[PDB]
Amino acid sequence: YVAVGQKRSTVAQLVQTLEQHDAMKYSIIVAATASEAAPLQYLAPFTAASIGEWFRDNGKHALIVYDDLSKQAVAYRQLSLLLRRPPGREAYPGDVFYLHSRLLERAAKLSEKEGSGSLTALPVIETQGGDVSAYIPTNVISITDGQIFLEAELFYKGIRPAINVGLSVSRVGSAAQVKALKQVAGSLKLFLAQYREVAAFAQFGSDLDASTKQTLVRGERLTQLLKQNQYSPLATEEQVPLIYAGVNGHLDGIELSRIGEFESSFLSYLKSNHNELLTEIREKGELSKELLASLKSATESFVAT
Amino acid sequence: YVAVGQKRSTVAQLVQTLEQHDAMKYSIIVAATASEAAPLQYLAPFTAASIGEWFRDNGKHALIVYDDLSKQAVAYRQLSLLLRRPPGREAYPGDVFYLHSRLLERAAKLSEKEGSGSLTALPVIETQGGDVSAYIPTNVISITDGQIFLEAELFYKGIRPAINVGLSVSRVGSAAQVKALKQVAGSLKLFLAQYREVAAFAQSDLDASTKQTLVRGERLTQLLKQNQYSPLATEEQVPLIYAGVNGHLDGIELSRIGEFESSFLSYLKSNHNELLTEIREKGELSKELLASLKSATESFVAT
Amino acid sequence: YVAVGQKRSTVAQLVQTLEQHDAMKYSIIVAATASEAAPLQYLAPFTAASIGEWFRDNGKHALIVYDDLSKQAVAYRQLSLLLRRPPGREAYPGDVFYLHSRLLERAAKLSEKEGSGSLTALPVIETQGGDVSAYIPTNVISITDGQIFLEAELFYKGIRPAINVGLSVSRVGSAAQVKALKQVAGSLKLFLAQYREVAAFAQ
Amino acid sequence: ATLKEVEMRLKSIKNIEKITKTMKIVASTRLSKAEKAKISAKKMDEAEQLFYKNAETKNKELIVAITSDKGLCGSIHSQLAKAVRRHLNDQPNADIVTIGDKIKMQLLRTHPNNIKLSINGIGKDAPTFQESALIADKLLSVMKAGTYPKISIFYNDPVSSLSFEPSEKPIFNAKTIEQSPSFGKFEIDTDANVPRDLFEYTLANQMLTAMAQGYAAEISARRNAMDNASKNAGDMINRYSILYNRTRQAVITNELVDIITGASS
Amino acid sequence: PPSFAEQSTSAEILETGIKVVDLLAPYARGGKIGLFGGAGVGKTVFIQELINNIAKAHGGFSVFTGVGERTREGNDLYREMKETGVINLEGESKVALVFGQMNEPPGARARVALTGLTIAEYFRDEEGQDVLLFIDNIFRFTQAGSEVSALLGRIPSAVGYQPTLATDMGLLQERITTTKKGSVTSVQAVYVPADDLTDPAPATTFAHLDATTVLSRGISELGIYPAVDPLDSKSRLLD
Amino acid sequence: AAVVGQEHYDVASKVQETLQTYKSLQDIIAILGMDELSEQDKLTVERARKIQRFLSQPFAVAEVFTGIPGKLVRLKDTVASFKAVLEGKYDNIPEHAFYMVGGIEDVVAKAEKLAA
Amino acid sequence: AAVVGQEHYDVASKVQETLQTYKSLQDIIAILGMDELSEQDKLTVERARKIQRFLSQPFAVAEVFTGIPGKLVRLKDTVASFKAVLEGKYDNIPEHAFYMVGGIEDVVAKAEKLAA
Amino acid sequence: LQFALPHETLYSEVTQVNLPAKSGRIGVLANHVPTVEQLLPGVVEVMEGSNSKKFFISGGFATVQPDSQLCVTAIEAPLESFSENIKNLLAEAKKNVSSSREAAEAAIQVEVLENLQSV
Amino acid sequence: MSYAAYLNVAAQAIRSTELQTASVTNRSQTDAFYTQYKNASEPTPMTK
Repeated sequence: YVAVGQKRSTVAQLVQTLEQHDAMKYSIIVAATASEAAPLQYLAPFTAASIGEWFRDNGKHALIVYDDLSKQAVAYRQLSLLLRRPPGREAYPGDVFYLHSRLLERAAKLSEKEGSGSLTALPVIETQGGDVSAYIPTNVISITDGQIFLEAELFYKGIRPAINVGLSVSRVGSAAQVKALKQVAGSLKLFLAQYREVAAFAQFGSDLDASTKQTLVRGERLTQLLKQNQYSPLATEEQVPLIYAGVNGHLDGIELSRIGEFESSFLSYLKSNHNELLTEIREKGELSKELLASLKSATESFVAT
Repeated sequence: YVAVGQKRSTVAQLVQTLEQHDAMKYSIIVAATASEAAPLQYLAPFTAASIGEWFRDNGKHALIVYDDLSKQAVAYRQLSLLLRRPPGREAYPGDVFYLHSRLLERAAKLSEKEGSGSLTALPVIETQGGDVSAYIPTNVISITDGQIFLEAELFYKGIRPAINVGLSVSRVGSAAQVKALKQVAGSLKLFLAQYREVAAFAQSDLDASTKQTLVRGERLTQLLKQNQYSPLATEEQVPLIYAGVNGHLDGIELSRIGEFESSFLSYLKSNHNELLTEIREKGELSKELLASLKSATESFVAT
Repeated sequence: YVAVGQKRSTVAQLVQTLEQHDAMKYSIIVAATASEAAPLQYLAPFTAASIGEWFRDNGKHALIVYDDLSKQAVAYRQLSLLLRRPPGREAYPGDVFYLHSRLLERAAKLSEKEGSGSLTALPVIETQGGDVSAYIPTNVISITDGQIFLEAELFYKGIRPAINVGLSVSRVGSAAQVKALKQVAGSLKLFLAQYREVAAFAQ
Repeated sequence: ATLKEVEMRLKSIKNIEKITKTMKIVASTRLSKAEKAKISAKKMDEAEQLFYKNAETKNKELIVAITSDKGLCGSIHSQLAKAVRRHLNDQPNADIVTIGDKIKMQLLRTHPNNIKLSINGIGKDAPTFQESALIADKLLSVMKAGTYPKISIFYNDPVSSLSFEPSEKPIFNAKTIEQSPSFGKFEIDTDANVPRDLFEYTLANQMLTAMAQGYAAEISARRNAMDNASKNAGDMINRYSILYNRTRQAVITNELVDIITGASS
Repeated sequence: PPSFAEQSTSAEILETGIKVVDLLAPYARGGKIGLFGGAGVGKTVFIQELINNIAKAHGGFSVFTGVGERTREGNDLYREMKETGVINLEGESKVALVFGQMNEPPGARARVALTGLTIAEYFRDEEGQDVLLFIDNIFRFTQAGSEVSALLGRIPSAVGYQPTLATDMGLLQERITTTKKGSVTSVQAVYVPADDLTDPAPATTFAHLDATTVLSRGISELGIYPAVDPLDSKSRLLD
Repeated sequence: AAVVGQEHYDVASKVQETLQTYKSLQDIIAILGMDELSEQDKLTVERARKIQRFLSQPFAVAEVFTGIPGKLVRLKDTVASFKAVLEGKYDNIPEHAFYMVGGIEDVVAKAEKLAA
Repeated sequence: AAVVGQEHYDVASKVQETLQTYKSLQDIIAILGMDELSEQDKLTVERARKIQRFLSQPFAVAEVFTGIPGKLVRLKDTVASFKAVLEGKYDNIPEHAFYMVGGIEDVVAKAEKLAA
Repeated sequence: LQFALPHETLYSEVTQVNLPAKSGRIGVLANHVPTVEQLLPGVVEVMEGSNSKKFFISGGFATVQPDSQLCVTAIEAPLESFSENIKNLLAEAKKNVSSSREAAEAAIQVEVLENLQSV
Repeated sequence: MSYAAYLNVAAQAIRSTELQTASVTNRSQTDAFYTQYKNASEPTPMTK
């Protein structure tokens, strides 16, 4: 985890949480806090990239979080203006793009001959006023294999993570999804789009038919089913049956405020009873035809309370 | 035709196009293609300007197309910045106006004492997302005597030439029109003005007045579509614009206005070549000629 | 009355109407009209400041009027750009605040120990299409002790003086006002300031 | 507040103001057309109902609600649905048939198991007797109309152009008609089902008049509403125009500075 | 510019003889009038009317200055003036013409306004008259002053204008005024960039105008001549 | 929730959703006004406009600007107060009552004062 | 026309007019629904939507994204199918049948496979 | 005043009205007995001293009032200056439909039609 | 049709190339639909 331009206490507050979760034994924080020299800030991501390049080179897989490049560039701007190199756009240096491109390319998934080690990058970038068309974001946006857009509007109306499905992509796509998740997530992302579609046409407040009301009911419940509390990552086999219940429309006759309680009450029951499925999904990662059956049965069962 | 910073293959093809219409024999192409030193791209229009004036100064008439001034300004810019002359708005030098004023002020109609020769100017200016406030378009618009205004919207509608009529003006105007065409069209800008104002009414319960206005407009707009490379002789325009304005197309459906023009003109040629001849020769319309055309039209529209 | 960037004609008539009401006898006018040098138009409010300052010092009361600071600021942008200091927001030098701050800070009320003289700045900002949020106005509002935002939309409807209530505020006078009126105008402010958002939900 | 945005933002409002101003003028002509059908129906209400004035007929309740399927016309449906609930207090268990969806949607949310039948495809053109008879017929059909102790039609009455009025009016049935105080004055030959017909045809006729009045009250509302939309988007356009020029302006200065600074070095 | 001493203490109407003007948008004597509108509105006819009427009714000459002139229109004007006989090659003229066209370089276009103004200022001081000075177009004077600044390598102000923009106007406008000897009144054509009354140029200009005269297409189309808009053309001397 | 606790946590979120919705509609209400909103929407707005006015508080230090002597509400006080409003337990009160007063008790006070 | 023939040029122009109209009407569709339309228009829109979809196509390369097999279409097959679509000889088939398929064969194939 | 179609309302003072009642034709007059009767699908006529003007009609209600005003209400309606082949070709399709709830409606057409033929 | 409508078949057999200019041709075309409603949920759709 690379801390760039963060205040120290904020890096503290964070390593605490990592420890509160016994997560520190497998992490390395690299800190170039707010007060440190511009050169250290600019450098950190590079030094860090190397620290985790060790893992990739040696058959293992690291994960590098650059939090955040907007500041690295602020600082890299600072070296240059003071070294007196003439400035680019918004006073940045001319190759502020090269800056990031060469870092981010250092993330890769090596071939068998080279040990199959990977390095995976989650850079962070902070915008202003939602503008993604400002210099740096634009730069990095086109450097990476996709983005997750978070939005304030989404947040305050209760979608948390405030991911913007509309705009978020992974360009690798399904290649990196688990087969089981893939199977029951067939078309969800496109559907969720169609959902915003019908919900925009809903603003006309002109009567709906059985087709639009239908997809509205499901989209609303799907939306709600993806909401998630901070600090609670879920196992795949917890995720899978949730998604399956939503997609195949077993949630569609259930009150919206109650979908909260559905989630945990469902999982509680699946662990209790059909644990043999949950453990297959996990072990196998792929819903065989009979496993779809057991799951199908299992869900219906429970929805009738 | 002053070609500025165009792909040579384009120019080549523009040549291969005038030779295909036997127009080369009276045309001059000054070529300053994409890949040539900026000075040449800066110079070409003045260079060609002086070529035109030859004709102007010698009692003859040229017309000169600058394709385009946008790219000339871009060139001038390159030179200046490199010479480290101080930049202003969009990094153009102060005298970028003076650049274009000098160019276009050279175009004129000279007085009898000067051989009465003339030079007409068709500068091309390329907007970006339609921005007439853009630095260069501002300068140039404020030098010229008007604009012919194009829009891809009108273009995808199929209205070609894609001329925005409401936005196009010629400050010279009236004074420069085949009196005959100006005779059957003082109404045309009128009709198409009112058709632009009742346009959104094209979507169930309209009164016969504003119904009618939509009836002319569609037909009229249709009448001003014109396939490329087929420009019409005046004596070939005035009949169509006559039958239009004076309401002889309101009966006809909107898709047939295509084949209407073709068949009208070829019929007028065989059965009324004499009226056409008078228009082409006299350049004006007799009270008799107006009843001539009227009669020949009502005959073709009935048939 | 400082007359910063005004016309020679405007000032004449403004003196005329001050003599027409006799108020000349008790007033000093300093003017640096739109023709005069940039550093004159810049130095004008300051020198007026000292002129007024004399009264505030010798135990009397003076009312200075800076008409306007926006034209003063503009003269400064002049010099500052000819002296080739970098342009900030709206091409203004980074110190355009300090210009007005260090000026207004002189309009002031003194303690009983220093004669209790007083000097009352009435600067004038002039906005652009009604814009309060602009870089000069903000600077001056973040300097002064409140503002009397005069809105054009009201003035076009014949409301004079067109004081927008929910955008004007006295910051330190609601304890300086004549008792009598404060008694008889209980809360009148936010009455009218929240009366405006209501009548603007009727049509 | 970028320039790209503000531009297109300002466009889509101009495009809205256009539509709303078309709407207004279109309603103006449509209200002229539905003005003549509100004089020809409120007159046939005269000849009909006068018989009832002379034989003064005084009245499981059947409430019929009338509006349209169309929105974009202010509180037509909103405040008619309220007078229908005001009267639906005194009989919580009274059956409703709704004509037009917007009213059905309104009541469906508040007396959800009161309504037994619903009609649609209405407030598009001026209503005709042909409809007014088919609804009257189906009210006789599935709804078991005559077999009701009481029937009242609820409609928006047009008081002026600027204002309308939620209104009620009584339908009387076969028994009420015979039993009316002065029925005796009328030498109506008891020659087979004679009050029945008068009812069956006072249900269609009364219904028509209501619909004519309801529609012509709605058209007025649509007109007035669309009118205010044009005023607002009008005022909005003005604001964004001012904001546009600011952004433009700064775009020029901030863009320029980038060059000046690059240039001094 | 005439010192604070030589100043007019009272504002005063200049009679023009035009009903619309005098009644609705009356002119300042030694004042400045922003004239608005392009072609198709008889601008030059109206200008000539004032040159004639200021000469005939009062008894003072006029100076027409062409700043950033389109040369075509200089040839038109000059001919039209002869044709209307405000210029009289054989007898006497009422107007001096000072042209400074587009094709001329930025220095030229900046100074012409003064070139003309100087001429007008002679008839107010030497011959003590009430002179008309026309400026077409006061905006392009601004424009020109910007180019000079850029070429002189000075840092552009806000929206790329000359840092000098205010004082530049001042120097010009402050010579156009009433003295005890006489008066120079000015009618100045005003173009408005991107239709933005908040753009530095018009902004700074309006700072000197005392009355606008807005001719209008709508007014000419209704057959009304002069094509002055009775509602828009507002005078800040109608108190 | 780990700090303020599930309820204060939730009274918060739900308040924000309400306000964020009001915000989303600012445009339709600006052009079409209220009559074009649905039923659920319509309520949220009247509620949000109440929550909004209720978030305003007289300050003792700012007394020379309100006139009303300033109030200090407590944390437990505030949460309950807002929760009640979000359960619509006050819907029947003129929006003005919520403006510039202390806790929920002050609302019922001012509303009785004005209903006279 | 000189390069591709008239028919090709005419189809190509009409497809364009269609979509241009459909684009122009998206104002009136938002505001006054699909309800408030001329009958020719209602059909133009019906046809434009069918056309939008027939312009998409599964790439072979992008199988990782659609899981749908790559379909390649012959230029004559393109023009013929659009021609057909344009004259209404397909007005009955549902919108989804044109989406992510190859030639008009595939439109019919899908139409039935789904109606099953 | 008192004789209305829903789309078009007609008459106002009257000296003799002829109507096609429930049971056979009747004639209201200067003072008449207050009565209601179903109006059968047939011809009608107004009077103003010696003025002959006959209409056809669909049917409806008549109502002679105590205050003496006669009110006549029908749906659709000049005499032969209104309604032969228009009738004929329709009569064909009418009789055809009868042989078919749906054909019951055609029964209504035969009687209404046959009546109109006589005019 | 009915009795309620009796005189709307006697007026629509008696409708069926003269007066039918807008007025009557349109008085003849009605675009209504009814639907019965049960325990919220409906019944089915049909032309009036």
